[PDB]
Amino acid sequence: MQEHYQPAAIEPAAQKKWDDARISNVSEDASKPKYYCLSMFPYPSGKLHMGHVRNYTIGDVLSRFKLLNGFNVMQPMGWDAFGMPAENAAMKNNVAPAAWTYDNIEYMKTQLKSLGFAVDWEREVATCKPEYYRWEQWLFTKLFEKGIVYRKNGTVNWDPVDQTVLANEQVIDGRGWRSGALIEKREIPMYYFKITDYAEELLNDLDKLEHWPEQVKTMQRNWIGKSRGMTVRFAVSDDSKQGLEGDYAKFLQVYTTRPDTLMGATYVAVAAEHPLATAAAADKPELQAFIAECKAGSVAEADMATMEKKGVPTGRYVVNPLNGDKLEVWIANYVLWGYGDGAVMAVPAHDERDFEFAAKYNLPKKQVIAVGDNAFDANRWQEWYGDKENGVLVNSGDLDGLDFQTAFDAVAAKLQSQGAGEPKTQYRLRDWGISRQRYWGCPIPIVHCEKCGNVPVPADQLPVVLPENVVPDGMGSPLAKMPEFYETSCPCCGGAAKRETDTMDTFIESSWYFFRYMSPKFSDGMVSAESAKYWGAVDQYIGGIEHAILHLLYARFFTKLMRDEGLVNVDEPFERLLTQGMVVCETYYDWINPADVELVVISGTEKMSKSKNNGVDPQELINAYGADTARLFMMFAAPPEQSLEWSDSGVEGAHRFLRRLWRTVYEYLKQGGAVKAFAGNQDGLSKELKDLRHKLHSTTAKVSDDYGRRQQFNTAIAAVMELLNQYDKTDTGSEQGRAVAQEVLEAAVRLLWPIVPHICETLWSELNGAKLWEAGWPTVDEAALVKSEIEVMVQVNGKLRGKITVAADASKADLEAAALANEGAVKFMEGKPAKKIIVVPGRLVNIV
Ligand SMILES: Nc1ncnc2c1ncn2[C@@H]1O[C@H](COP(=O)(O)OP(=O)(O)OP(=O)(O)O)[C@@H](O)[C@H]1O
Ligand SMILES: Nc1ncnc2c1ncn2[C@@H]1O[C@H](COP(=O)(O)OP(=O)(O)OP(=O)(O)O)[C@@H](O)[C@H]1O
Ligand SMILES: [Mg+2]
Ligand SMILES: [Zn+2]
Repeated sequence: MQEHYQPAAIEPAAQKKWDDARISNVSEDASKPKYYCLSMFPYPSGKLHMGHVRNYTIGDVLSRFKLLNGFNVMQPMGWDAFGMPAENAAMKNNVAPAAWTYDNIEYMKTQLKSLGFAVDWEREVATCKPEYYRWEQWLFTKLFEKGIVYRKNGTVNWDPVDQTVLANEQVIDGRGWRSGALIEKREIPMYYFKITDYAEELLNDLDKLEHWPEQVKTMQRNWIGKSRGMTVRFAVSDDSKQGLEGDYAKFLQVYTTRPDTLMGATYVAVAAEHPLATAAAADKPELQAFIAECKAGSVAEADMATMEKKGVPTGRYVVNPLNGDKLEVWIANYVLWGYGDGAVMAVPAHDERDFEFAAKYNLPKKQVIAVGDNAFDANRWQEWYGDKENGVLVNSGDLDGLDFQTAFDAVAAKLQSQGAGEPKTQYRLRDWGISRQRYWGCPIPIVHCEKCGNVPVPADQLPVVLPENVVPDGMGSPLAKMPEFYETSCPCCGGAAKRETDTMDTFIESSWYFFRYMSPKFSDGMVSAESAKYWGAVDQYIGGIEHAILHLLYARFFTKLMRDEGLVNVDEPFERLLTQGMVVCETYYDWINPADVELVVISGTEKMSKSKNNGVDPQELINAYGADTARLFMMFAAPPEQSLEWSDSGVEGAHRFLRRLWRTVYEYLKQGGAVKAFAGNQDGLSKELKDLRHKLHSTTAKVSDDYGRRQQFNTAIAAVMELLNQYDKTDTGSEQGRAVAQEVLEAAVRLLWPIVPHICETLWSELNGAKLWEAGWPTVDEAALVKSEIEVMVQVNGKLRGKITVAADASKADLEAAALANEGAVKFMEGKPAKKIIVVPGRLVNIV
């Protein structure tokens, strides 16, 4: 063993040893319990940064822990390769997105290999290969014929100068980002997943996820946005039907989640696109001006809550079906056409939005709910006005005295009897729009034939291959300008036809990649039945909380779709979620990387990302310090969920601890070479050695619980540091001394192998000839945790009457119980009671 830690030498050697042993290349091996640990796969940026290092070290720590415990661990890696960044790089450098992607992939892969992750590279996938995306094309065609995927007109942001559809992210203040021209809203045919059909399942199955963070479930529930409410019809008055056609002539239908307050309705509001708004504005130019100002606004909720709520009265009137009141209709900019009925009732006494609306326009407020003796101020909004759990109805006829749920059900039966309403469930969830007017994505397997309609490509003809010899320009999809791509024959009649030129939402690739990892060379289906049966679901998923919504929702949706097609047999893809805090670092700029700088403006610490260029290249850190220093620093600097600050001092600390670990083992074996680790009965060991073994086996139980239950790796490292501290203060020079030292060192390097496997692998080989992964995770010797018994003097009225042997963990009540039963106290207390029993732990007990 060389004297000095040399990571540049030992880290490649260790990586080659694990590779030749194929410990990370796994099969569906029934002889071993499976563990599937997945980290969210990366987009091929070109270069990884410390955030990716942190995410993937965390996944590798968990994988290696389960490995050492005997599990058949699958930890796969791959590339989320489709999307816009490659298209922007293509426009900049005049290269094909495919070429730019594969070059970024090869570089990032070597970056990952040099960090020493225990990754099954034989299961590697790149989502832009036809071998991958043919299967989401396949599932598209299968769902299309079931109607679960359908084609429908939807609205998009059209830029009339760049001649391209824009996302909302690139429409700033109503104009194009790179053009500034005023955007048109156009309706074009597009494809959708009918995800609303699965809303109840996506909501209820969250209860099955007993090991998910509660907030992630809460975010999923809020996004789906289920509500149980009431459809309520208000009859149109006799005088207010002019211009109304159809059902809109007879009643105004609204949706409310507070039907218990229907007696308190004072006005009603419709969306600017509602038929009643259109009829009233026929001769009112102010209503036309208002309608037009609403239609020229974002229904985006990011602007809806921060929007000033405005309305104008229509002069039209409807009748409340419960109390008979005639209420005026208002047009309001907050009523969204498309959600529910596009019309609402307003109860300003018990809904905050309605309260502010009615205050501005002096519209009436009628109290119908009371919470105790709380006083109702028509001019001041109190938070209990909207209390739904502790309230009771008021001014509501025969509904007086009921609580929310009882009133809800009474209104339900009342309205159904009068035919003016019924219970209804709504969801904020909309269907999932699939179509993108972009080149670098999965082609949509549809053919358009003027005879047969829009026809899916037969499975025998899949994939529809995306041509890779293409350099996008920024002025529209190249696919729609490539007749050699879109000109085809119809698969149903054989006539001349046109391929769909839109591509798929790149969320689709990451919605099932975790199943493809189970059998990524399988060419007869998305995933083989045998491999899906063996691997089941993902045991552990590690990735940022920013994806806790759409990505997770889509992945759970696809899981259920694939289950329904009989491809997998689980309801949920991810059993546990770990979402790691972001790594942050200072900024400089005109955005500059901090590596390029020496101690440009020096702005404020902020998350590492490509947008402000503050991403620190791990390759610089590995060249300077080694992979193990990188991994240790990230695992030690903070709990995984907490944010991590880049610190060169933190790197220096990690490296010097690795030297301390090296120095310890080398010094130990300089002083006499390897011996058999201490094992077995420890009676007869010196107090100092018994205490080091107590520290050792306490450290083992603590590290095991921090890896396996708490997932807090910083404290696990601190515990092993305390073990080494006690080791350093223990004389291990004797023959039993050396045996315990060997046992300590053999445990320490196994305990840290998940964090820093390169140094631990090399150190282990110098301590012990067995294979580290066969010796397995260190076990707890519980005999080593029993401290020694004490002798306690039993006194009666002060005079010593007996002695007792109690444990070193015995409470003051064990001492008191043991003292009263000692045969010396019994025959000197004279059957009298104890007026007081003074207990001094470890010394004596005295009964008074
Ligand atoms: N098209 C619409 N545009 C705007 N508001 C609407 C629309 N349809 C219904 N509403 C109003 O939204 C209210 C609540 O609907 P929503 O789906 O937001 O439930 P919620 O936020 O869970 O309810 P709550 O306010 O009790 O917490 C209904 O009472 C109704 O007054
Ligand atoms: N600064 C950071 N600190 C910690 N983890 C990070 C950081 N930046 C990214 N990650 C994590 O690294 C993983 C890769 O994220 P990234 O945004 O690069 O790609 P992605 O998940 O494929 O999505 P997209 O296609 O939008 O880029 C995620 O789990 C993310 O949470
Ligand atoms: Mg369960
Ligand atoms: Zn045809």
